[PDB]
Amino acid sequence: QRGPNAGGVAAIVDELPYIEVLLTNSNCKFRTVGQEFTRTGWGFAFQRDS
Amino acid sequence: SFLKPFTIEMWAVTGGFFLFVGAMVWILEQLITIFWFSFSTMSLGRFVLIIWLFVVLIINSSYTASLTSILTIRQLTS
Amino acid sequence: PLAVDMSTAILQLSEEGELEKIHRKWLNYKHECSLSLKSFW
Repeated sequence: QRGPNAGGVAAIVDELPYIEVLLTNSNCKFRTVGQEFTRTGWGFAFQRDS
Repeated sequence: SFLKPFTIEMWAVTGGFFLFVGAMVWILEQLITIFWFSFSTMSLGRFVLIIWLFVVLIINSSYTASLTSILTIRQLTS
Repeated sequence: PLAVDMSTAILQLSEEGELEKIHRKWLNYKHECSLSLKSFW
């Protein structure tokens, strides 16, 4: 809301399932201006070679 | 956003100094006041029309330059 | 020789993040505010 000035930032870079929460939680004032530039996915982190 | 490229005071000065310049035609010369518009379609009164031409050839040539300079900075913003 | 290890004290005070926290204690002052038209004669 403060934009690039007043100590704020221009853009937030987050993962896609965080951002699809933020659009619904706020009003219709933001939109993902690009596509995904690193498309990997999530997962469970185990002990190595378990 | 249409009338934006001039200040609100400029739209009254420009529309004001077409009637005061239009009243200068009456010195060389509702239904009676429309007779000057039939005379100002296209001596000393011709010299009034020469300077008034280069006024309108500036208010044409600045309203373009402040409708461009809005429609570019609106595009080339951050 | 006090200047050598209070040089290493400040770098160990800064990697931990204590220079900013003291800066938040005193200097937390951020209240800083911030088309085309035409006029001539």
